[PDB]
Amino acid sequence: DTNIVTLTRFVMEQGRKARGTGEMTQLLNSLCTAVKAISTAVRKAGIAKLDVLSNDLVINVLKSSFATCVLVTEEDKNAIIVEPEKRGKYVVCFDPLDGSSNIDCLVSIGTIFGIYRKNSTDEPSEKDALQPGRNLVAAGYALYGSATMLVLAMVNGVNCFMLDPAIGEFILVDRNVKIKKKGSIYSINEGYAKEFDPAITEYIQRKKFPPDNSAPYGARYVGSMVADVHRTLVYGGIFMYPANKKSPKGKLRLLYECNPMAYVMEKAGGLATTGKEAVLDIVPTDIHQRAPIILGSPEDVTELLEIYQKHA
Amino acid sequence: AFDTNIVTLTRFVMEQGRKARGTGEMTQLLNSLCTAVKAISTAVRKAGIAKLDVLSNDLVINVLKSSFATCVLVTEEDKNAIIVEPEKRGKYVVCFDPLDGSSNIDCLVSIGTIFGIYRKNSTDEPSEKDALQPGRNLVAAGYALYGSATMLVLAMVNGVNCFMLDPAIGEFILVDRNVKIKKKGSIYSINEGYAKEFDPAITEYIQRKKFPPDNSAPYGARYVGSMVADVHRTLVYGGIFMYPANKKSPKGKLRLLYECNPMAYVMEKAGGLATTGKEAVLDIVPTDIHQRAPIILGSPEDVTELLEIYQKHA
Amino acid sequence: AFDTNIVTLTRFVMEQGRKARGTGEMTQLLNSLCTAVKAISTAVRKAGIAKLDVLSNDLVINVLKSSFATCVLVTEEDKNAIIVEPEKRGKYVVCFDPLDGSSNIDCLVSIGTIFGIYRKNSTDEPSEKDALQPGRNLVAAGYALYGSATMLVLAMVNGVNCFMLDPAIGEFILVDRNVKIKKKGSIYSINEGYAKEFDPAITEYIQRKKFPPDNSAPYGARYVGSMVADVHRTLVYGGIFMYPANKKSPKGKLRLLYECNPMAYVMEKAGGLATTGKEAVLDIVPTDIHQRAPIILGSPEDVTELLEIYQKHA
Amino acid sequence: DTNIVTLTRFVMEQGRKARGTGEMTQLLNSLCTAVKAISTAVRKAGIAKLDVLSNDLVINVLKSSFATCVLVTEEDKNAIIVEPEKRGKYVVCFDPLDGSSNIDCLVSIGTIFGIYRKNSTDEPSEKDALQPGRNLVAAGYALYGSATMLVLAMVNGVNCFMLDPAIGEFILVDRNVKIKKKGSIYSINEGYAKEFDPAITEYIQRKKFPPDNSAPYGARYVGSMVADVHRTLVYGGIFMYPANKKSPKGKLRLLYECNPMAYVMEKAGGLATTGKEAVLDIVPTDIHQRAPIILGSPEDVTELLEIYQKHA
Ligand SMILES: O=P(O)(O)OC[C@@H]1O[C@H](COP(=O)(O)O)[C@@H](O)[C@@H]1O
Ligand SMILES: O=P(O)(O)OC[C@@H]1O[C@H](COP(=O)(O)O)[C@@H](O)[C@@H]1O
Ligand SMILES: O=P(O)(O)OC[C@@H]1O[C@H](COP(=O)(O)O)[C@@H](O)[C@@H]1O
Ligand SMILES: O=P(O)(O)OC[C@@H]1O[C@H](COP(=O)(O)O)[C@@H](O)[C@@H]1O
Ligand SMILES: [Mn+2]
Ligand SMILES: [Mn+2]
Ligand SMILES: [Mn+2]
Ligand SMILES: [Mn+2]
Ligand SMILES: [Mn+2]
Ligand SMILES: [Mn+2]
Ligand SMILES: [Mn+2]
Ligand SMILES: [Mn+2]
Repeated sequence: DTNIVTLTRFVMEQGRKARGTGEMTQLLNSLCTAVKAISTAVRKAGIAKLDVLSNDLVINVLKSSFATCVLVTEEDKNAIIVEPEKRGKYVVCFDPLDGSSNIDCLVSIGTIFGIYRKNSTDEPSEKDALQPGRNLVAAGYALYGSATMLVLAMVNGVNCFMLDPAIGEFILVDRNVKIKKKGSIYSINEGYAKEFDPAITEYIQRKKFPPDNSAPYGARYVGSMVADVHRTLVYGGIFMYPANKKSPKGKLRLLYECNPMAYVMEKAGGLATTGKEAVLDIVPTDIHQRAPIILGSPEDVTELLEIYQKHA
Repeated sequence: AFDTNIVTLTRFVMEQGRKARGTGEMTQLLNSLCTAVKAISTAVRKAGIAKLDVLSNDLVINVLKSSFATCVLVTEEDKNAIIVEPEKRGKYVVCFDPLDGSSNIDCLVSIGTIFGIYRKNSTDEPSEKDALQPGRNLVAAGYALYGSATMLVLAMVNGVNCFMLDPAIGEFILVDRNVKIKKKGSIYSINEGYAKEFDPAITEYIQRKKFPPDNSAPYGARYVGSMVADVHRTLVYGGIFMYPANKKSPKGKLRLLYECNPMAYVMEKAGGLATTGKEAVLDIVPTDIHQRAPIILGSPEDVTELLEIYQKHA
Repeated sequence: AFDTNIVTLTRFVMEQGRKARGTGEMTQLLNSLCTAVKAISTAVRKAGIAKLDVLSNDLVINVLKSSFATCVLVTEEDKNAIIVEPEKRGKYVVCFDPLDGSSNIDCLVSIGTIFGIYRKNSTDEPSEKDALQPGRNLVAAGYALYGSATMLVLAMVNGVNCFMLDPAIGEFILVDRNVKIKKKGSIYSINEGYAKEFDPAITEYIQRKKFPPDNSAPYGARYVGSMVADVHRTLVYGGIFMYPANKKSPKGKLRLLYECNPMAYVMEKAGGLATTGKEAVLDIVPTDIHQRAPIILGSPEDVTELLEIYQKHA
Repeated sequence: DTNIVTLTRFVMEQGRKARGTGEMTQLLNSLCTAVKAISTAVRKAGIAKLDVLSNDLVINVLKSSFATCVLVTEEDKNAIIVEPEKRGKYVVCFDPLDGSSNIDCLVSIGTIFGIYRKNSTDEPSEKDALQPGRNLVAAGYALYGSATMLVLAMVNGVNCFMLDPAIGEFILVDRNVKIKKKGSIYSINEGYAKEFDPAITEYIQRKKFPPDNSAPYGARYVGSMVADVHRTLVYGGIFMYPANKKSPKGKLRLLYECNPMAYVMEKAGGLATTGKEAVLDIVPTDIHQRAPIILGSPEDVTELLEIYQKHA
């Protein structure tokens, strides 16, 4: 296409409006390079762990960005503090590559990231990453399925870019995404049926055997958080990974899995609650803490939230 | 890196269908399916930047004809099974669903091109009867999955071999020989939105997987909601996949001819059963090319743990 | 865009070598040359980010063997013509230069894989004698060029067809049917560094192109210095390409077997002459697989404007 | 590769040292996108003028860069003045796609560009592009052959990046390039033999029939200025497109063909003269004016330059 709106033409053009320095653009342009390379690695990761190439790749692209200063990765015990020569104003938490076990079965997998601004004056530290999700300035994920997709939610909107492999560019395809109010799909690992709390297990029922002699909801669960969330965003519906007895605090880690999706979700007009509070309003105490997550089309998540304090 | 001895699926079917002296007709039919499968992957990868199943149907048909190895073709997307013109004829009957999941592209879920192949068992002029053979008479079946990679799985009489597209040289390269499914699994895949309409045999089974009586751990639910995807996760990780019938789709949803059957063949050559619930899917005599069938496939000790339950109900 | 009726060279040679009833053996040999040609293009494109001709030699040989359509193979890079093992034999003799220009990669000049093919004309056990046939007995010759595109040119008995690699679906797609060279040209291509050692026939000709006596405009000099490149610019734009002999390379530089001959065949099927200077390159009886020959190819009215001059000197 | 040095990681990292604004990086990152897309267009421009897609593409990427303000293209009668909303400090002259007729014969073709800094205070104008080549701050070319190559010469050096099609990134492969002093190749269209001036036609002789009973030079002429120049830079030698009677002012246009190559050449230690003066020292009077060009390994160009005033 001639006037190809790249992700970069787009992030640089909205960045100009903050009367800024250019680091968001640098950040994202460098992140994009980790994403292409991981997409390429996964499109032939069967012709002859991966997590780590993907990981070392993302730290690398992001140090060199000259836009980072704290980096919180799924894979490292401690946060990574960017060397001074190369420090900048942003904080990025990220899961580099999600559902890596699911690549043997050819499950659509992805990289999820959340960017914060270091607002305080002292030496960069974990504390700076201990901000509530509400506070994020940018988030999204890159999906690796039939096509490689980058959904990017910033203050102005949630947008979708698809990588065009012919030119090695991410191109803008869906603009200012909004989720459907109510929709026909619930998504949850029904294998934990004996584990679930009553609120959920009533709701499941209400969708299979709908009291108003209606059409039941369909069941979906790819088992790769990014595929299910991206489905919930484009087609509407709900996704749940509620706490259960195998995992009372939730499974999906907060800083790099829940809070990005949550942000992307609310920015399109969905909700994401733990059933007891907004995901984005949680103040993290540990950079590796988990959360319950119910996200999706408002009326449904709501239908659930009422069932929560219809059972309170 | 850069490898002088690549196994393209052309070379590998040529070492099945040539030591067997069969003229390697098969090979040019399979080669041709690869050109089609490859173009559907490209188009899909750039999907959202450029119906797709009509055009993939037209594609598959055109390449198929030109293999000079077909006489009848059945599509999901076509009424009358296409009797190949004479000039280009050959002995095989190919059955196919060119773009399985056409809906699911929008949500970026893996989808695929399934295919079944027969050999015409008659001395005559082709007709869709030449196609109405059961699975036990399939010479080869397979499918190509458009996932985070484009993997072709091809099962002939020896067993199943996966092949994966190396997008750089554009050849399906061999990555797994003589595949055998896990014997028992830990995943049941089924659309529980239909909970209500399930026949009791199925329903007792879902509760036996969720709430094991013999105090093990509950099976993990999965369900991409794309047949290609759920079969393949079943083939490699084991697991049971069930699309039984309900009343809404009273004799099930999946067409026998080019869905339940090519899968069920791939399945059984890998040590996996495949049944309707009463009889095996590979022995039903097929009467309408678009005749539907229930199908339960996957690891033998689960298909069986469910057939007992089905037997225990009639 | 996205086209349901693609002409892959597999489909096109199958409509030359099948209406002719010849078993389409040829086709699996050509198919196999495409896997090799494709991997050499990828490796070359990423060249400077990862000998290449040894590995392309090993590649071509391996794919070749596995077509089950060869019995003798000659390489530029090998001494003894490779007599294919029995299990995998077939009737063709293939002659090749797997990576012509191995030197020139460094300077990013287009280079290519040339090939000549024969049919074994004997009732025996293969030997490099089965290879020592002249060009008039070539069943098909071609070359693939690794340029700004990867174009395969294939000339069989009907004429020449160019094919170009569509890197997305990874298939050589047909782009020019039954090619015919320009009759007269305006380009002479030759390494004038060798000015001094040129035989007088050649020298009078270079002055006739630079300084036309019959007051036209001077021919444009060209010369990539890669045989594949200069032949192809000659094939399409016309022009005369000359690597005559000098004393330094006293019976010329280009090996007959798999350089002068496959080119000269491609050339003549496109209405272009090809000679050593005395005799046509396609009728020399080949005695050593590495036997060299001068070659002048290109548009007929120029080859001729030079053969007159050669005749006028002896 | 994990720590993949992209062209952008490289231009941003040396740009930081000018204590700058970030426009060189923006400029080049946007130019790179026109180059990938033209490379892709040419690698299948036979499966079914081009100049113009290539052209409109480059203007577009470069307006949107927010780094341009005057653009001088081979293809436009007048310079292009970047709209204010989008103007920046740089001036780019470029031939978008060179030797377009040569794509039918599969000749290695390319895009050549030269970047200037607008130093004056008034409305951007042609005059700003009327600077001597000496003055350039950045130049190079992108080659489209077996591989797509981007040679980029800035104040610190001439460097070579090759596009890795697997990731859509230009990666750095040759560092701080230097040409060989003397070498074995002359390159010139010998078809103009009756046209050439004595200086040249003596030199040609001296190389074919070398007076010191030496090895003669080899002849090369791909007929696509970028392939011949890139050969002359990597392997050493000389390239000439001298003035002749069909073209007394030279053929190769100055602002966008001669002066970039010339700059790249001198930065690697070669020379480029018109036989009567340095190419880079010419002060252009018209943005479309041509030059004689002799560039290459010093001793040879010199051997020629002496023959020039051995004949003066
Ligand atoms: O290893 P990751 O990156 O944490 O990815 C696995 C995640 O963990 C979940 C697995 O939970 P289940 O037990 O419900 O399968 C998946 O849905 C998510 O993708
Ligand atoms: O429309 P297709 O190409 O037949 O593919 C969709 C199929 O139809 C099923 C959908 O059934 P549900 O009603 O359970 O979603 C999928 O599982 C299968 O892939
Ligand atoms: O080394 P190769 O693979 O034989 O290729 C080089 C060939 O050798 C010739 C070089 O001859 P010059 O001495 O005239 O350069 C080229 O024109 C041909 O392509
Ligand atoms: O059309 P462009 O971009 O100007 O490219 C053609 C150029 O013009 C020269 C042609 O000159 P000759 O007359 O010597 O072929 C080529 O060498 C150069 O690439
Ligand atoms: Mn992960
Ligand atoms: Mn994770
Ligand atoms: Mn379908
Ligand atoms: Mn179907
Ligand atoms: Mn060679
Ligand atoms: Mn050679
Ligand atoms: Mn041009
Ligand atoms: Mn030009």
